[PDB]
Amino acid sequence: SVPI
Amino acid sequence: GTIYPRNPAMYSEEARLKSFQNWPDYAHLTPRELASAGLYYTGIGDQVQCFACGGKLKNWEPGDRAWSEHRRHFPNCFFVLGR
Ligand SMILES: [Zn+2]
Repeated sequence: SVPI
Repeated sequence: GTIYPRNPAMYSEEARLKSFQNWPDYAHLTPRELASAGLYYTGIGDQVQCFACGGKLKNWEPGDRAWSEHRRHFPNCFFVLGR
């Protein structure tokens, strides 16, 4: 996943 | 207190679980796993947010686990560090  | 959750209502795991009512069908992680890791659905895409630290995660990939992603990206979260 990636952070916003 | 000396810490404060970004979202007090989502303090409850059951409240977090309910937020996944309209979790999309392509999003492979389960609401169970995500809510247990402190995460609730923001209503946009596959984007979730932590009730504690307020961090947001999206674009989940196969092999991702909720806790390990939460700890990798937000290692100083009190929920991560209280686990
Ligand atoms: Zn967090």
